[PDB]
Amino acid sequence: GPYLQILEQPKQRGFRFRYVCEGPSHGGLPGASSEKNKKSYPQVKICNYVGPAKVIVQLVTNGKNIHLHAHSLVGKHCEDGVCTVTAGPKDMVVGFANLGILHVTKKKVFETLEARMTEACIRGYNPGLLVHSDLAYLQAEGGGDRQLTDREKEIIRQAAVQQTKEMDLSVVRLMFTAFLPDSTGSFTRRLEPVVSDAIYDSKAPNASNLKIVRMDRTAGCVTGGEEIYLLCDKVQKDDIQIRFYEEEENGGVWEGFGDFSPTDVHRQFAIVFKTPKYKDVNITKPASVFVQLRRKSDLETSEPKPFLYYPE
Amino acid sequence: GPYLQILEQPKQRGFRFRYVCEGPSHGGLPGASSEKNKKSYPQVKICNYVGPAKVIVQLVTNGKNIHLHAHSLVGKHCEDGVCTVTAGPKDMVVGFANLGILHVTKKKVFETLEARMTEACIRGYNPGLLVHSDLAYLQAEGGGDRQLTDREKEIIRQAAVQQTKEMDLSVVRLMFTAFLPDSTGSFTRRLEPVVSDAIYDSKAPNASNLKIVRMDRTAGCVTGGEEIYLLCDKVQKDDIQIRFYEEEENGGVWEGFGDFSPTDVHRQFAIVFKTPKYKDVNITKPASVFVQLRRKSDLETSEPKPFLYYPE
DNA sequence: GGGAATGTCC
DNA sequence: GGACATTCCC
DNA sequence: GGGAATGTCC
DNA sequence: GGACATTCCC
Repeated sequence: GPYLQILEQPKQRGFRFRYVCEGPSHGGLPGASSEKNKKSYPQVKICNYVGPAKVIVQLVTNGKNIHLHAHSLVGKHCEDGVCTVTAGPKDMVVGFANLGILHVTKKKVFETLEARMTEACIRGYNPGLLVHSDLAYLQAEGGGDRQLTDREKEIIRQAAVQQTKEMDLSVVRLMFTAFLPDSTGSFTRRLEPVVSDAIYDSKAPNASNLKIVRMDRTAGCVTGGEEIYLLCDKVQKDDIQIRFYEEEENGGVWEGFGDFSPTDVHRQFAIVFKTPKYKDVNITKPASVFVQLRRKSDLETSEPKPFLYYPE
Repeated sequence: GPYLQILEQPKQRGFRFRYVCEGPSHGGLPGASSEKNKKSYPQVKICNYVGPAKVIVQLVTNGKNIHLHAHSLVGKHCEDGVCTVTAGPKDMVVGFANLGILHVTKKKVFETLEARMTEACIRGYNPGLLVHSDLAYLQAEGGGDRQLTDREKEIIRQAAVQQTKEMDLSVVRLMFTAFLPDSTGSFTRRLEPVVSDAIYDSKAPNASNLKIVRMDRTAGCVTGGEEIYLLCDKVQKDDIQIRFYEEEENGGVWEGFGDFSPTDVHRQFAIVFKTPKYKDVNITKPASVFVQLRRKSDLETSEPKPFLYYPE
């Protein structure tokens, strides 16, 4: 039958979440294949159906139990953290440019989360699959402002207080639910939602852009063991490592690692390390390698900086 | 006439203000003579009176006025940010062990300040000195029964807005107010309040003690102009200099300055600078000097480090 | 984006 | 007490 | 918020 | 030695 697919995933990394105090106008969420010269944005497509329809986007959590997220989508076609776009009559590909992710503060998570649940229990933005599987009246179609019961209050409150402690504010996922026209019911044919790849906040320490601001020494002996002070952007003492490497024309690249313990990482912004030994202790002319920061957890690197090895 | 006297003042520096999240048991405010083994506490005494008396302690601002402070007092006999002790009926000296200072969130200064300034006008806590000079309705002592008008509550609001904007969350002062029994039996006779010395939050960036953690080069030539990388603790870029001092004959401390712009302060934790030229460039023996961090604002220093000036 | 003040956690 | 994550500000 | 380190009673 | 404050110090 008819279904909804993700044509272009959102870019997992390199985008920064913004707080309410940071305002908007900090750029739109880019697509997985976006570039500076040719910009690209997340895109879905309605399959096995043509004609008018609507697609709603909303942030969900990242764990196994897909739950609502306290952050919000902001920008064009965005209200109350939910982005709604009408799918064209001819073109079924729905793009989402100028999208923004509003980073809600830790304090405001619970009240924001409990609000989203009470909104989805009335609007019908997938009530059971997100709030809790205990709410019975997953029936939606609208029903107007609907109604509230003093049992649903307890259910919503407990779901919110539970999902608050289970929520990571550094990673969100887009969820696209498509709605097709009904028997003059405007739009209420709920297609199964499609969760996108996890989006990681650029401001998070384990996802920020690695960079080597400067280095104490740019040349050292092949025997290694040379103490160097490296000034860098924010790193995590237990997660960072310093890699020298050279790309051999043979095919296999050589890599060594500067030696340091988490104690040598000074206040997340500098590293004192001893250099490794070059693979050729008995070299004739100086060899030219590069050095870079690398995160153990996800192997992200930094712009390499040159380095020279000398004979004895 | 009976008065109140501060026997031992609170130690002005070294004590760190704590937030609610940091919990209790992070130490009480030590007296000025307390030490690592002999631990004293802030203590006062009601002179020219003997009998049951009630002493209260509040936090007040350090500015050109004595306004109520948004921070709170916590610990034994502390409730609602106010400390209350009962001295007597024979001993009129009373100390305050386990008396910590709770740092209020910036986002809760106004509502806290306004709530306390309104309580000061209802019972006449010198509202012309603690709240606003316009509210000079000193209904002190036997007050407690006054409903504020719609104009006085607006003076309280504007004072709360203004004092919030000018409140220094890094310095507080203890105010001790003594109460003696009246003709009935309960404590009503309010003696002169006494303001203590100013307590300075050690955690403030404008008062955190400087420290040189590491240096890449422990020596340098006398000609100066050598690039040295220095790892330090949290310092402010526009308010830091590196001083090489030599204590020679009859004092005469030779001072050289490390050359660096504020942009060379790497993220408040590192300085890349150039050594100055030594006093006598023509020496022939390594001349031991010391190097330290100096805060151009108040000229406080760190623990110095040795640094040898070798000739050529 | 880059940087720091502010609040949190150990 | 030391170190860091979080939030704010430019 | 962990470790250590006392000082209780048991 | 165990439980249980109580404190001190990162």
